[PDB]
Amino acid sequence: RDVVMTQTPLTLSVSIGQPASISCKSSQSLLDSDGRTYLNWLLQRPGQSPKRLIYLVSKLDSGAPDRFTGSGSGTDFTLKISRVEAEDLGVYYCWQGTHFPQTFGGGTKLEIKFLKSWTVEDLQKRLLALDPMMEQEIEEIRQKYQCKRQPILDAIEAKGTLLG
Amino acid sequence: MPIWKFPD
Amino acid sequence: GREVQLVESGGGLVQPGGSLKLSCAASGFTFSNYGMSWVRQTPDRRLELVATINNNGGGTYYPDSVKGRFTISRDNAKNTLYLQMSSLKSEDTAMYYCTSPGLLWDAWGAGTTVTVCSGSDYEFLKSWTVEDLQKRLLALDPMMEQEIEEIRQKYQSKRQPILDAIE
Repeated sequence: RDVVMTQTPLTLSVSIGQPASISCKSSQSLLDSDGRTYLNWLLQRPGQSPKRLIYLVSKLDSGAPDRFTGSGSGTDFTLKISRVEAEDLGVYYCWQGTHFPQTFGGGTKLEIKFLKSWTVEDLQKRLLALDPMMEQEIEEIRQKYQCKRQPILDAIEAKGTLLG
Repeated sequence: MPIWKFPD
Repeated sequence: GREVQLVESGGGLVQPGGSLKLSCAASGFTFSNYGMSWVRQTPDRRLELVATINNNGGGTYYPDSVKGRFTISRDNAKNTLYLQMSSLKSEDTAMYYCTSPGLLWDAWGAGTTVTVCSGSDYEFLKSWTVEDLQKRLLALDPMMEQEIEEIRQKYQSKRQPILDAIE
């Protein structure tokens, strides 16, 4: 039977600087026969691919800031943000790798409860992140209209009179 | 020391 | 830090019941040392692993939602991971990520988008003249043009408050 990862809360609205806490509860113990517990935490910033913050319950990814702490055991796991900054906003996912299928939590959206309090660098990063979001929406529209053209294009080609 | 798991 | 990179390709349109092959080129690390996985993100923003393979390629796993329809494989000499999708359904319309969680350096690709078309019946188009079909084909251009214009207006609006705050 597939392991179900129940992640809470679904949405968490915070002010910058406030702490945060995300919970992930497994329907089955995540302890492997080799003694390790394969439980990862990921953060998907808007317009970005998922990014690993924690592996093996508590090990901090070398590309993640020191404001995340992973903990837990067996079926109950927790991710805590000491202080929420602009970089930390996005959707968080817990990911268990002990059992196959290696299933994900449902996601936790960390959003803001205002730009006057933001540093120039944080405003710039927020501006920069909009570019990948825009081009991805454009690519989905181009694929959408590729689908709509296909039956018409094939009907036109089927009316040709050449052998090739 | 493995940090993840893949099929045997 | 060291530069590791994964690049997905091969995503695009595909008919229901059709087939599609995805590729993920790896660079910056010894590809043959690590297992790899394909993770997809549906429009409802949910993440799901669809295929995983160990480092030598002999061991693979697929979840039941996908088992029997996708086949993961790898060519270690070519530093490339593959996902062969067949008998595709509308549930497979998603963004497809390539990742290697065994790497200590965070390794995800930007993803490649797969769009499964409607599969609706278009047999009435065969009695149309070519000129009427081309008129129908051309009418999609102003529709797509409006959708792209909507996108750029959407992000022009989002940029304005942040730009004013920087000044």
